[PDB]
Amino acid sequence: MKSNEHDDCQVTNPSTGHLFDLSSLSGRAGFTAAYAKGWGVYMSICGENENCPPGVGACFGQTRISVGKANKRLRYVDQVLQLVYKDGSPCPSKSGLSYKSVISFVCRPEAGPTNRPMLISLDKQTCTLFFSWHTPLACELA
Repeated sequence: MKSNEHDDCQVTNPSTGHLFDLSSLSGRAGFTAAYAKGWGVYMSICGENENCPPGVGACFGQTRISVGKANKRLRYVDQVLQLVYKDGSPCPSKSGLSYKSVISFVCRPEAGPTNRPMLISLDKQTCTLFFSWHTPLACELA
C-alpha cells in the first residue's frame, strides 16, 4: 500500500513537483527493443511481462533470457527516470550480478512516434543493459 517498490510506479520531481507516472507505458505485453534481427528485448515498464513467464520485467534474446524481475520502483536520478530490473539472468561474469536492465527515461517532447526504448550499450561485465527511452513524461515541467 503506497510502497513504490511493489505498488505504484510514479515518482515526483521535488523541484517542480511534477509527478511522473509511467503506468501509461505499462505494456506488459512487451515492448520490443531489438538488438539484432530476430532477437531483441521484450520489456514492460512497470508491470509483469505477460509475453514471458509473469513476473519478468524484460526478456532478451529468442530463448528465455530474463533481463530482470518486473520492478515497479520508478526512480528519479540524475534528472532522468530510472527503472532497474534486476535478478533475471545469473550471468557468470566479472561481477556477475544479474542481467539487470537499467532503463533511463530522458525528457523529449518530440518523442511521440519515437517513444520506444533504445539499447544504448550492453555492459557484459556488470551485466547491464542500458536503455534510454525518450519520453515527454520524464520532462520536469511546472
